[PDB]
Amino acid sequence: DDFVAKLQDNQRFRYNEVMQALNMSAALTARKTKEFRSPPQEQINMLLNFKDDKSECPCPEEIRDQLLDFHEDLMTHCGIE
Amino acid sequence: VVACFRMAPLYNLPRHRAVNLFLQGYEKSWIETEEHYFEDKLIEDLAKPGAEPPEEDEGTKRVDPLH
Repeated sequence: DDFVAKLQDNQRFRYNEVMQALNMSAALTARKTKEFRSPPQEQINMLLNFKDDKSECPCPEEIRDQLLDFHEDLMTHCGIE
Repeated sequence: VVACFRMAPLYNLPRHRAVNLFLQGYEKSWIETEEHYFEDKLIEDLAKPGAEPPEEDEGTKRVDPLH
């Protein structure tokens, strides 16, 4: 609940930062709006690329260090360590 | 393409409708892509006769759990 709420707020903030900055470059805006043009399942599949270090997800690092901390506790609970 | 820009992102979907997508995306992204190597230890522990000769069997070698 908290993770999606923080991610949903960030996805609206990162949409506003493009919708009030689209007149700098139309072509760059057309490339930054592919996230919002993509289907909702694909959006959350690409926003969940915190793992490894390819790091194509535009999610902030402070939200990144929340799932990355929950996932360690989940494996501590599961005994995988 | 105006509609293409305006399909509702996840920030417009209801909270539960996005939690239900997170539950199924997190799986494939992290849980399904998580690797841990226990095969060489499980088989090593399953082929060990655990104190069987000390155990009062007074008979032939009992088959190990792997057997």
